[PDB]
Formats: sequence, C-alpha cells, structure tokens
Amino acid sequence: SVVTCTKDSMTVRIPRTLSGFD
Amino acid sequence: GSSVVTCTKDSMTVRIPRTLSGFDDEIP
Amino acid sequence: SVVTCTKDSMTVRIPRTLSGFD
Amino acid sequence: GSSVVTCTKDSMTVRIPRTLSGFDD
Amino acid sequence: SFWDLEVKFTGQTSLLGMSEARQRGYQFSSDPYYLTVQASYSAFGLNVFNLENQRLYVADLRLVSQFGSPRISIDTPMICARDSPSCNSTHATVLIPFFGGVLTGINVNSVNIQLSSYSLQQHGITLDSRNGYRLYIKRSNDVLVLTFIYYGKTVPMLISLVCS
Amino acid sequence: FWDLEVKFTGQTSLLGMSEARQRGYQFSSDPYYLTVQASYSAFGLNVFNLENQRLYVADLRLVSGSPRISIDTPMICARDSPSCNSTHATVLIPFFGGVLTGINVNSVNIQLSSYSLQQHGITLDSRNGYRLYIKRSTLKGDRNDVLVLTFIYYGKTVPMLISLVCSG
Amino acid sequence: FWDLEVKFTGQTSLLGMSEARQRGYQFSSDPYYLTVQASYSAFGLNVFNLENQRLYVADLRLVSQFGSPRISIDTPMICARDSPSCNSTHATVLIPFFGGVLTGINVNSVNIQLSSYSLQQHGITLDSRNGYRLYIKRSTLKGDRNDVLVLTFIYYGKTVPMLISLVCS
Amino acid sequence: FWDLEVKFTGQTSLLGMSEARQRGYQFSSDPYYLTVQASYSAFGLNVFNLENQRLYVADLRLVSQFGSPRISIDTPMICARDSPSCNSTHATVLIPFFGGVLTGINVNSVNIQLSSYSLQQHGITLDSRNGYRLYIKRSTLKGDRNDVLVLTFIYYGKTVPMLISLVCSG
Ligand SMILES: *[C@@H]1O[C@H](CO)[C@@H](O[C@@H]2O[C@H](CO)[C@@H](O)[C@H](O)[C@H]2NC(C)=O)[C@H](O)[C@H]1NC(C)=O
Ligand SMILES: *[C@@H]1O[C@H](CO)[C@@H](O)[C@H](O)[C@H]1NC(C)=O
Ligand SMILES: *[C@@H]1O[C@H](CO)[C@@H](O)[C@H](O)[C@H]1NC(C)=O
Ligand SMILES: *[C@@H]1O[C@H](CO)[C@@H](O)[C@H](O)[C@H]1NC(C)=O
Repeated sequence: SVVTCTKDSMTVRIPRTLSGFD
Repeated sequence: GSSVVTCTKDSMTVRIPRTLSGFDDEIP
Repeated sequence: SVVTCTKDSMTVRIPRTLSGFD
Repeated sequence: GSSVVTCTKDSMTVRIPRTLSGFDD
Repeated sequence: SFWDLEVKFTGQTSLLGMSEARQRGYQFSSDPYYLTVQASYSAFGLNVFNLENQRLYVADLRLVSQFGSPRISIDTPMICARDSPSCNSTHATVLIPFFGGVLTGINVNSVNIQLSSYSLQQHGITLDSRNGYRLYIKRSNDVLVLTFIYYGKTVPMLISLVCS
Repeated sequence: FWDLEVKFTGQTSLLGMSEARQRGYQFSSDPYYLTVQASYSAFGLNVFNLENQRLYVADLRLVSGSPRISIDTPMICARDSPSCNSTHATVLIPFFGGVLTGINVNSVNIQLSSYSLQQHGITLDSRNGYRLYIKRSTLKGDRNDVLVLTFIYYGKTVPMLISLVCSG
Repeated sequence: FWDLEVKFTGQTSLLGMSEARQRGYQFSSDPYYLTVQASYSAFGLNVFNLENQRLYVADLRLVSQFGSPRISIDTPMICARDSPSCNSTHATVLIPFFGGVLTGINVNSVNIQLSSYSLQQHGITLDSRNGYRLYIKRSTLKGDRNDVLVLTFIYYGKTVPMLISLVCS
Repeated sequence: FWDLEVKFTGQTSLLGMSEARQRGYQFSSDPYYLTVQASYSAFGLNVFNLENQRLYVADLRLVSQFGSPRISIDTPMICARDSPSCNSTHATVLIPFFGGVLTGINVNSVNIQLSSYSLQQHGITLDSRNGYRLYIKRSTLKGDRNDVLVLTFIYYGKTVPMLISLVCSG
C-alpha cells in the first residue's frame, strides 16, 4: 500500500487477497 | 461458483475468488 | 474555467486565446 | 489554423496560433 | 465501505456506496475464498430484454474500491435468463435475445461442449442464432452454463435445467 | 474540428462533434470563450449520490490538425444541492476522487479553517463526504446566492458554482 | 497473468511482462504480496523537478489477462529520488506540484496533523507557493538510516503514500 | 504559465521556462503566436542519419502550469538540418525511416497530389524504397532565397509540417 523509494528503484507490494465486505 | 453467474428465480449471484494470481514467476 | 451548475445543465467556458510565457 | 516546424541549419522553430479554433466557424 | 458498486445504466455510470447499493437491491457477502455479489431482479440499473415470455437480465456492474494506493476495479457483470427453460413436451427451450454478448461456450453438467469429442447435436441441443439464441433441449438436478463474451468480459451464466 | 473524449467505465471514448451533440453535449463559440454544455442525461456521465443528492462528473477533453491541442474540461455538479430545512441549507458532496481545497460563499473566500468556518456559520462534516451546513440567514435569500467549492481533481482545479437556492 | 497498462504523456498503453522486464520493470510474486518494482530508467516515467530534487511519477495499472474475473489494480508510483537535501540544521524535502495533494505527513510511524502549530512543534515548515517545500528539523530525527518519511498524496483519484528515508546525501 | 515537456527515451522531463532555456529551448510571447525555438544541441533531441543528411526530432509538448483549464499542446519538432544537397540541376532531400510517414508535399506554397504524375509535373521524383528520397528539379525551382519545401509527416499520430528552405546546404 506504500511506494518504496530508494536511490535506484520504486517498489510497491500489493496483497494477494482481496478484502471482504463485512 | 467461481466467476460464474448463478441464476435463480429471485436473484443473480456471482462469486469472485479472493486470491489474486501471479505473473510468470509462479506458473509462466 | 469554472463549472456552472443549474437545475438542468453543467456548462464550462474556456478562453480562446492561449496564455503567454513567464 | 496551422502550426509548422520552421527548420534552419541552426535552429528548429514552431509558431502556435494563440486563438483556439471554434466549434462551428 | 470497502467497495463501491459501479452500475452502467442508460449510457451513464452511477457509483454506489455499499449501503446505498444494498438499499437499491444488491447484496454483498464475503467468504474466505470468494467475494459474493448478488443482485435481486428488482435491483437498480438492471437491463431487461424479452424475446418470448423469457427475460434476460443484464447488469453491467463493477466493484470499485475506496482504498488508497491499490484502487482495484473488478468487472462483475451478471447475465441471467430468469425464465429459461420453457418445457412443453420433448423440448426444453432456452431463449437468449441478442444483447451485445457473444455466445462463446455451452456447458451442460460439467461437460464443456467446445472441448468435447461429441457435437452439440450429439448432446441433444439445437441452436438457432438468426434472431437471438434459441436452444432446443430434448426433455427425455441438471444445470446448464452459457458462457458469453460481453464487452471484453467472459460471463458464464449458470441456470438449472428444470421445467418452469 | 474538435472531438470529445469521454472517460467512462475505465475506458476513454472519442466522439465527433455531431455525435456528441446527438449524445447530449453542446458546443458554442463566441469571440471570447469556447463553451461546452452538458445535460445531466449526456453520454458518459459518472454520477455519485449522497443521501438522494446527485453529484454528476463529466471527464471530458476537447481534442483537435497540425496544432493538436487537448483541453481537459471536467464538469462537477451537485444537481440537487442544497436541500433545505427551516434553519439550514445543506450541501452534501459525495466522495468522488476530488480533493476539496477551496470554499467560497457569495464571493467571500474562507481559506478552509474549521474555526473561521464555524465563526462564519458553516459546519463541515468530513466523515461521510463533505456535508456543508449553511445558515439560511447568512444567505441573502435571492437568486444571487452562490456557493463555489474548489476541488483538485486529477491534476486540475475545478471550481463548482452552484446556487444556494433550496432544492426542487 | 497480469499486464501493465501505462498512462504516459496522456496515452494509455498495455505492456506485456517481457517488454516491461526489458524496459525497467520487475514483477515478483510473494505468498502474501504481488510486488511491482520500477527502475528510474523504466519506460513511461514522468520526471518533475523542484530545485535540484527530482520527483518521478509513474501512473501504472495491473490489468488481468483473464477476462472472466476482469480485475484492474492501479499501482501508481510517486518518488522524490533526491530527497532530502540537508544543511547544518535542516533536512529539506522538495516536492514539485505534480498532480498530488499532500494530505498526510508521517515521520517514523507518527502521523502529524497539518496544523501549522503541530507541524512547527514537530519541527516541520511547509511552503506551498511553488510545490510543497518541507524543511524538517534534524534534531527531532533518531539518527541515521533510522528515519522514514511518508508523504501521502491524492494523485488522480488514488491515495499514494511515498516512503523515503530521510538520510542526507 | 507553460512548461516544456521533453519526451525522450521512454520518459518525460517537465522543464520550467528557466530550466528549458538552460537545456536548449526558448520561449517567446507574441500577441499573435506562441513561439518555441530549439537549437540542434537541445536536451532530448532524437537524431537520425540518412547518408549525409541528419534528421533531428524533438517530442515536445507544452503543458500549462495553471490548472483551472489544463492544456497540453503537441508541438513536435522534426528537421532535416542538412537538407537539401544539390549537385548541379537536382536538389535532393533525404529522410531516414524514423517512424514518421510522409503525408504531404508542398513546394513554393503549392500543395501537390501524392502521385507519380503530379509529383513529376511539379518537378519532383520521390523514392520511398530505401527511406524517403526526393529529387527535385532545380530548373523547376525559382532559384531564390524563397524556394521552400514543406513535408507533412504522421509521427505517432501527430501532424508535423516541416518547412525547409530549398537553398543548397553546401
Ligand atoms: C537550512 O535551511 C533552512 C531553510 O532554508 C533554514 O531555515 C530558515 O532560515 C531562514 C533564514 O535564511 C529563516 O528566516 C527561517 O526562519 C528558517 N526556518 C524555516 C525557513 O523554516 C536554515 O537556517 C538553514 N541552516 C543553515 C543555512 O545553517
Ligand atoms: C414442443 O415445442 C417444440 C419446439 O419447437 C416443438 O418442436 C414440439 O412440436 C412441441 N410439442 C408440443 C407437444 O407442443
Ligand atoms: C435543520 O438542519 C440542520 C442540519 O444539521 C440541523 O442542525 C437542524 O436541527 C435542522 N432543523 C430542524 C430539523 O428543524
Ligand atoms: C545529380 O543528382 C541527381 C539525383 O539527386 C542524379 O540523378 C544526377 O545524375 C546527378 N547529376 C550527375 C550525376 O551529374
């Protein structure tokens, strides 16, 4: 959920399970 | 019940799998 | 420039002359 | 109306008309 | 509200919060393995077509998250022939009006007919596709799945093969 | 001449002038301004609702053509705002992807300080969208009542002018 | 699988895994995360600039190739690569106006209210004349390689938190 | 009011007026036009070579700083800097296949139909087999400072008229 910023790359990790409703 | 529309006399139902797939590094 | 909202329509007017350089 | 690239051996120049073209003349 | 329901209706899109969608006739259930979206036939934004006493309900739905960085949008269109099949004698009939969806697969009882060594006729199904899709299924539990390609989305429509 | 791009359901559709005029958009040229007009029935509108109050969003772009200009001309409009009772006129803005940065009431910028808002007779609730509770006395009670809500929406400044005449 | 759709210079383009991997993107699967990584030389990056600090913005989306559950995942990237610039007492983060509205500030897992008094108490001053100009007090930090800044923007309808180390380089 | 977007090698660089002026571009304000000039040493030019003739291509787009209306103006620059190369009675323009498709030909303010007969009526022989090569009859030119050639290109969907004086480049 956050963009990781280093001097060489931009990295984002996205959960593989979708959130429920209730 | 897997991305298929299940039609009934009163309602329509779809089931969306919660687990997302990969890209070329699990099953290329 | 600005969105005008009425009972029936949404209207926007844009100037025809392009702005300059600072 | 139009915007052309003017090319000399030393520079590249484009002039853009400031007034936008209308919807129906 | 984790997710918003996007309904395409009359050439426009309405974004509905979870509570508003429930108010307007949709239901939402969550399993460990599936997200469940249900729409009652009275739900908002449903498109209804008629061919011969058989109605096709089309919902152009998309769940759109209210989340932050991962704004996930999932197309969950629903297509249902509510009244199919009509049975008289020696024929159960399923009627699908032309609605912009492309019939790409017919599946009867876990048997994909496009991937089968037998033909549609050998499965006892007769298809007329001049004025919509008409399936004539000989009468002599069972379920039928009709797969559609609709606006780039593959929509399997499962119905039971009981006589209404 | 121009074409009308409409972002609708995740895809962008380009319409010609005639097709857009058929599908609910209008175009007009005077010496000073180009004018775009849309009904609330036009093609491609994304509508948001907050307790029966609809917020119409048109993501439109005019595209020309050696000078290939593209102009973003989005429209945001709270068609049913403000619903009124005896004491307050209430503007309900649903969350729709635009960031509220500017509030103006009858040509008076307020700078979005909750303290100065409360002092100006406005209550702003951000829990379920933007809920503006305006004092009907603070309004002139004429056709000259105005509300401008300025949003940052997809890298654009979109001032929404609505009349603070009670909903009908 | 997933394909990468890239919004670039106003146009939308779909990129396969092979093209993206050749052109500076990486795709990896974790038992818990799908990980997308972009090199600053990657295709379709837009490079804003405020003073000598660069902000790289990629408007990216993961589109499933399996159309039955057609899934679209916006994965926008906003990074101030050269931030911060430091001086004797202040570390300065310079964000140009790039389409993102600064909505939250986080320093070492502490969310700071955008009140002028709260920011000043936390040693932060914010200038909004030409981009967002953050001047961060070095004293309030907790050493070197131990401080993280998350600037949350609202970027074209997506809430994008940008995590950067507040190291002086 | 405006910024200059330089689109090079898969990325875009958003340059203020000052920084663009430092990296090789220029901007002037005129009541009638908005003018952008670039030197052949500007930052972000794509340079292509066909025989002895060089083709510079800048993928430039003016993006407004002001946000109330947001305007982006495609102003791509394409220039055959060393064109034309006369020998005695023939003026030759050579364009490498750089991804821009030849769409129009205008000589001395006269649009020409893209056909063999029409071209040679106006003194032009066009070969598109190995890049775009035009062999124009100097006898059909005025032989002045005002001989001009305009070639319209479709460049990734953009219309790009390229005005080069038809005076030998030496
Ligand atoms: C480091 O830089 C910061 C920001 O430029 C300086 O802090 C400001 O300095 C000015 C004077 O130049 C004061 O008027 C401000 O009150 C200071 N605080 C701000 C702007 O938040 C700081 O002095 C610099 N330190 C040096 C050069 O040693
Ligand atoms: C039942 O309907 C089928 C469908 O055309 C028809 O062929 C058949 O003759 C009908 N039989 C009776 C008894 O109605
Ligand atoms: C009118 O609406 C405002 C909005 O919050 C409320 O505070 C007030 O009590 C209402 N007055 C009535 C219902 O008489
Ligand atoms: C001059 O150039 C033309 C083509 O550019 C060529 O056909 C002609 O033969 C040349 N003149 C000579 C070789 O004397």
